[PDB]
Amino acid sequence: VLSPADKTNVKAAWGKVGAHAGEYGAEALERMFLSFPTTKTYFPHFDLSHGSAQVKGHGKKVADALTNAVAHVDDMPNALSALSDLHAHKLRVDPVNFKLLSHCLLVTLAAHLPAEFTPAVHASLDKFLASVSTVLTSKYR
Amino acid sequence: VLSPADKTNVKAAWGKVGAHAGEYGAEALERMFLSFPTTKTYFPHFDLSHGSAQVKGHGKKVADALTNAVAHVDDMPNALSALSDLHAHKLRVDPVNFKLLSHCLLVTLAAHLPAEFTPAVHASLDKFLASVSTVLTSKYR
Amino acid sequence: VHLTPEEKSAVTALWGKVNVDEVGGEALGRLLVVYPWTQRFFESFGDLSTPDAVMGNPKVKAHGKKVLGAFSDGLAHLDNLKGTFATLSELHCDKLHVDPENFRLLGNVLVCVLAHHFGKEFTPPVQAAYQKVVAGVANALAHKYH
Amino acid sequence: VHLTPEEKSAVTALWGKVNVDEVGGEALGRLLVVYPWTQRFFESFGDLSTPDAVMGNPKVKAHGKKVLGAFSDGLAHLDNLKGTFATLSELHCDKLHVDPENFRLLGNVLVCVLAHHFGKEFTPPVQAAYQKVVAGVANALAHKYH
Ligand code: HEM
Ligand code: HEM
Ligand code: HEM
Ligand code: HEM
Repeated sequence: VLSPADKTNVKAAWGKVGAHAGEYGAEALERMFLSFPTTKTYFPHFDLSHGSAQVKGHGKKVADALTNAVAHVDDMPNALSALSDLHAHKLRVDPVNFKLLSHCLLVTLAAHLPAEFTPAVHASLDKFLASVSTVLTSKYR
Repeated sequence: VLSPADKTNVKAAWGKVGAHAGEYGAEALERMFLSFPTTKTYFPHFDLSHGSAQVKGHGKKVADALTNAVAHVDDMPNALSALSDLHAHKLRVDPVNFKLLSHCLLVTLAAHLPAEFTPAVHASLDKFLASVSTVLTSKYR
Repeated sequence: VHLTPEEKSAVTALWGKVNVDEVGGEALGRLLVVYPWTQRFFESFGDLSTPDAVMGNPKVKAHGKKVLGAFSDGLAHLDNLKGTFATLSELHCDKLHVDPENFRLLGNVLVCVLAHHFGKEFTPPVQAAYQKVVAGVANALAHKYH
Repeated sequence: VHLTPEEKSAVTALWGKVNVDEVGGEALGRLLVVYPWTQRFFESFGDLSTPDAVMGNPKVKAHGKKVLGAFSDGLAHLDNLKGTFATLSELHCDKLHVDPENFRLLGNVLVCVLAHHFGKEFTPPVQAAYQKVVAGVANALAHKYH
């Protein structure tokens, strides 16, 4: 359960990221692919080289789903329903991979938001990504 | 999210366990203490020997909180609020330990419910214990 | 890993009683059912649309038999799991890229299967011994990641 | 674990730039804050009632300095992490009974700390290299469990 301060903290972070959201999402995915090679098997048909328009294109979708989650923080289950359906059901995405990308998403923010990434914000951001991840692995049936 | 069939499955299992619930809870805790020694540090003041009235006494409390969770399956967050407060806040129980006890709880049912513990029921029971565990680690602030 | 004489005795006595043609399939089957994403690694296996279809699937039991074999192999080299699991490690890690967490899961599923088959005979100390073993196999299968 | 010359170069170049008197405390501090249950192992440390209290706590920075030292020690014996971490493993596993998952967490917190301090200099490949290292340390610290 996200506290009101976590909501305030996550809101601020998104605020600062601004129009870079799409770009930071691609970087997180690249950070993941390089750091946790096993995650690459879900994108066999993607070119995962640096500068890959498919990766950049995908980071935008990722960043947008996260912004929607933020814009609807008190009902992420509802907002993220179609996405969690897609991730568990069709893609069969091992739950552990959510922790890998969430960490890479944290690393990306940290690398771009010096003043923002305080211990507290880092804690709030961590809880938000875990909530998004819980929802995303919720349809495992 | 527990499906209606999972609810039906978990209900049945509880049904069969009947008046053994308390006793099976103690066995799960003992199975945990022996199998995952690191969990013993949360019970420094407990005598954890076999036959320990404190362990048996505690398994009853555990079994009862789980029965309450079952009896209020569509709002476990509400039913388990005081307990999750206790586990995160005061006890600081590392989340990973919930997976250790949940597994031991599965093992205990399996060891006592031959006809009940089918693949499907095992799957439903698994999801219920993960839901209880999510709630129990939800107040980490 | 190191088991004590009592743990080794508790493990081997129960193992000798295992139906090697059935328990591996039962565990693989249950993994595929309890943790659905695992089915991803078995698209060639056919019907896995239901737990009944999974458990009765010929490929599954056949493949679970192999898996059990590797477990037995492991029980025989408790003191040398790394060497024993080398090629399976390269296969599972370098070729298949199976996340290691799933090795621990299957091991725990095995434990559940044993508890289900053996009942009260699968005592807490007998389990503690078996947890050391599945922990050891998982660690060894994952050496290619370390 | 085995790092390639490029990974070793990417790791050592950045490490040399690390303030050894501050980064360990920052990481320990953030662990205590992001994963609160960890504070359980530090009842003697005093005020940890707020993140500000945690980050400014003298004991914390002092203890984080030691932790960083062990990380440096590890960077020097990448090819022999088991031996290097033996006593810390017995301490952390046999005496403290710290669940290993927390070793991976602190390692990942370190990575976050480095990304925060170094910015774009902490490139994805520089991170991939550092992930191999914190993975290695965590694995070694946990040898007493295997
Ligand atoms: C932070 C959590 C995540 C979010 C918000 C997220 C978001 C998304 C979204 C928005 C889509 C595209 C939607 C559509 O086109 O229908 C997508 C697709 C997908 N995601 Fe994720 N995802 C997350 C984590 C993961 C992880 C853990 C993996 C696995 C390592 C993963 C694997 C995939 C794959 C393979 C696809 C399909 C790509 C394609 O073929 O076009 N996702 N993700
Ligand atoms: C299946 C999940 C669990 C349930 C349903 C559960 C339930 C309970 C309940 C009912 C109480 C006593 C309530 C009270 O007296 O106020 C309790 C206390 C406690 N639990 Fe749990 N628990 C669970 C898992 C865990 C785990 C993972 C650990 C740690 C390994 C743990 C450690 C403790 C401790 C140390 C106490 C306090 C005992 C005392 O000093 O009296 N619990 N638990
Ligand atoms: C305790 C853990 C495990 C053991 C002991 C084990 C053992 C085995 C064995 C003995 C083989 C036979 C390979 C051969 O034909 O020579 C194999 C193959 C295979 N395993 Fe596992 N396995 C384990 C876990 C897993 C997990 C959890 C997954 C997937 C989530 C997995 C996926 C596969 C696949 C895809 C193959 C087929 C390889 C091929 O024929 O190309 N295994 N495993
Ligand atoms: C990368 C992982 C870690 C490393 C490299 C590390 C390193 C260290 C070092 C070097 C010491 C100094 C011991 C001495 O005085 O000789 C120590 C002590 C300690 N560590 Fe860690 N540590 C790690 C993770 C953890 C975690 C995650 C916890 C708790 C959740 C923890 C709890 C403690 C405690 C309680 C002590 C005090 C021991 C005492 O003075 O009796 N450590 N650690």
